[PDB]
Amino acid sequence: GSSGSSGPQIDSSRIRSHICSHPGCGKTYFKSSHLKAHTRTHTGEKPFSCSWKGCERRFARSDELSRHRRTH
Ligand SMILES: [Zn+2]
Ligand SMILES: [Zn+2]
Repeated sequence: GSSGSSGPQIDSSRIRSHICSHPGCGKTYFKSSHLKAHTRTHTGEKPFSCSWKGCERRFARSDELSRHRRTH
């Protein structure tokens, strides 16, 4: 038997050495450091967090944050 795990075809031509250890992810980065910053999204509930004066509102997706930090 077999299944369809193809997924999205969204990608950008760029240099990427440090490969993500986590399986399936399939995400590599050039900046040896980037990786470290990436894993963050894997560990924990939400990597991004507003942390404003009196907001205390976090988010999982990036765009979500930026879109939320617009009304502030
Ligand atoms: Zn990953
Ligand atoms: Zn906020």
